[PDB]
Amino acid sequence: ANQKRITTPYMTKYERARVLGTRALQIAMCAPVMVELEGETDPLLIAMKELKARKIPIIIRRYLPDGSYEDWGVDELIITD
Amino acid sequence: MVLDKMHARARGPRAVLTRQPTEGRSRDGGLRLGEMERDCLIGYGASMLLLERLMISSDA
Amino acid sequence: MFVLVEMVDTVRIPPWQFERKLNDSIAEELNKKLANKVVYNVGLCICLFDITKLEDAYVFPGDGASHTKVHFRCVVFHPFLDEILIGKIKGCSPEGVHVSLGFFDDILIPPESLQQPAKFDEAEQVWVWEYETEEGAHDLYMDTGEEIRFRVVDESFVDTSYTLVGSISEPGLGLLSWW
Amino acid sequence: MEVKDANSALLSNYEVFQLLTDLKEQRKESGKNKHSSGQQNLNTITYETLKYISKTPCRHQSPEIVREFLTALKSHKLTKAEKLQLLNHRPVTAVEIQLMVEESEERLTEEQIEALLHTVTSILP
Repeated sequence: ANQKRITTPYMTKYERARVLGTRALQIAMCAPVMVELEGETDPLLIAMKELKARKIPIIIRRYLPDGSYEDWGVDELIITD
Repeated sequence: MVLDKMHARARGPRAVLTRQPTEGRSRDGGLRLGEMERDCLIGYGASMLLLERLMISSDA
Repeated sequence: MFVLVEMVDTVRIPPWQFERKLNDSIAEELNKKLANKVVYNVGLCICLFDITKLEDAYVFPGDGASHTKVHFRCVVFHPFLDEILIGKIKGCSPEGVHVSLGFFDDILIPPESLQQPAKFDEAEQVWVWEYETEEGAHDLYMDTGEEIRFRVVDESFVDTSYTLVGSISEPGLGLLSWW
Repeated sequence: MEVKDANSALLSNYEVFQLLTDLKEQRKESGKNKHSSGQQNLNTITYETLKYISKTPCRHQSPEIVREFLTALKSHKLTKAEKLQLLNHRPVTAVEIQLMVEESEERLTEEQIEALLHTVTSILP
């Protein structure tokens, strides 16, 4: 699915914030826990821990109803800045 | 004052008697997202922020 | 020979093992809700042997579980062309006599499907074999557990009662006390 | 809930029997406590199917007898149903196939079925 040419070398802020949300649910059910499992060790701040991810090994796939599946690995592009 | 104006709501389900959520009074104090309020709510610009608002509105 | 069945159902992978081993966990998920009594026709507490493909493994819009579907093969015991087995008499009843083969549990057998003179003696709830051969009234008194080489025709899923009926009275052999 | 194709198998019978034994021995491996409360009845079906299989004379032996019963019948216009029957019983004796069991005599014209009879006597109980 190499229809990935019509995105700026940045994911959008909406997609990035929502993927942070779904990673929140991931690390908030039991554990996909990552590079530091609970090195940041704090009480009930579920969201504010996986915000510090900076690697995010997961894939997200962005579309258009009259278009195909423009896919994107989180790794292969620049971040919120 | 701010003591006659103590108001807060624990939960709101949608009932079966009149099949309503906790609107205004007669169920609790708190909020009432009427016309302009949800008009603002839907006017944000984030996709599943709106999805979350939908999924947590009254009941799903 | 036992029939593999293509199946397509919701798969709810819990987030407990999103990064852990997948394939055997997937098989366990498939066996999770394919139980004996009522899932679909034909399906009862059975499994797979080979993979075909694994399709969209969604999570949710934003919720917890997953949205995986099924492309696999399900090892059902379809009622085949009267495959010859051994049918042990499972029980007794005035309406019919229960049998066991290995596919289902309840196997109804009408009276005349017993030996033609052999009737159900409801005075004792015994399907006594009136084995009327050699001109003799040889009542082969055999209660629940009669040895009969059954081969069955049908399977059922929908009614208020997994009930079968294995057709007996083989013309070529007869002797329903053995066949 | 939903299924698409309800008949997608034509395999080795005794091989399916031993694979059901393997399924039986693999389901019991799930006895760990985490996956204990969820699903257990697969053990029940495996055990009951193995019991009825043990009732059958189809045990003690290999799936090579399946390829025997195929290569000796499909080559003489026998349908899959007749060899299917003969597999599901795994005839104890040879003359079983001829008189104790039926629909297994004329499609070979009672000539090359004798070879399968000798195979049955050699391997089958």
